[PDB]
Amino acid sequence: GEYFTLQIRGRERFEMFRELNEALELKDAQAG
Amino acid sequence: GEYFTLQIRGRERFEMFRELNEALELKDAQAG
Amino acid sequence: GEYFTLQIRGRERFEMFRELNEALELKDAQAG
Amino acid sequence: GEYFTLQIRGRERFEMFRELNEALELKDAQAG
Repeated sequence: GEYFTLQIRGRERFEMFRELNEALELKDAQAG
Repeated sequence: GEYFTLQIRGRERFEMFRELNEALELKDAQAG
Repeated sequence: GEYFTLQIRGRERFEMFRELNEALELKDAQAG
Repeated sequence: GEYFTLQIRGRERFEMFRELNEALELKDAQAG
């Protein structure tokens, strides 16, 4: 639904969360 | 180090990532 | 590559990690 | 409560999940 932003400290941590978020979005995309 | 922002879709997902991020920050805080 | 097991406490936390792991695996599956 | 195990593929992914799980457990430990 709505969008939220999360501030993250550190490039490695950011990359980790970005990867996780993209994977969840790819998974969601499979049903619509 | 530097801060990054990540846009997340959905309140439940946002809450999940927020929880994870806070936990990592609490863990980091234990050595400084 | 190799497989590792992680013991998790709590059904809700387990479900969260399972979801994340499945999403990453779905993402990986897209290139092979 | 109860414990569950999750099979994970890849050492780097395993380490990432282990880190996340330990952080959540550290966070929980702060209220009991």
